[PDB]
Amino acid sequence: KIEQPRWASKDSAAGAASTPDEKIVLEFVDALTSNDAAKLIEYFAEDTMYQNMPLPPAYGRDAVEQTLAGLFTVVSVDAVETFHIGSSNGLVYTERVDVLRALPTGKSYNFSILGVFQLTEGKITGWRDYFDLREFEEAVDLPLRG
Ligand code: NA
Repeated sequence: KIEQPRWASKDSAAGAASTPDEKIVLEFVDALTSNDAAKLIEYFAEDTMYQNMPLPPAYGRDAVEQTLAGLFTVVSVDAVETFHIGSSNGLVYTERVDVLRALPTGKSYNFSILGVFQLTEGKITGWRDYFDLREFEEAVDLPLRG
């Protein structure tokens, strides 16, 4: 169970989302715990992009779907706590924690993430997450390509 950090602001809290794009993005990252690439790909536009910085990016719906599906066969996303959400110039930001459990070891990892999203007509045109990948290699049972 994760605690509220000292620097958490109430003015930008998750429960205070107040634009459509923010409400879509908060819904999306909460759906992460479904662990289901079929459900999740429906949120994306055909011309789109997804990257865990600075690993090789995925461009286009097929590549995004394939990479999501590959993640969910080696790792479970158990929790996603969003501390901040906000938006500006057509972009949306989430300051959050994701909890990943390695399916072959059962070990659990807390990742502190700051993510940026771009939407066109309610659909995801880009999604980049920033975090420390030091434990990411051990946590995902897949060769890092970068
Ligand atoms: Na707000």
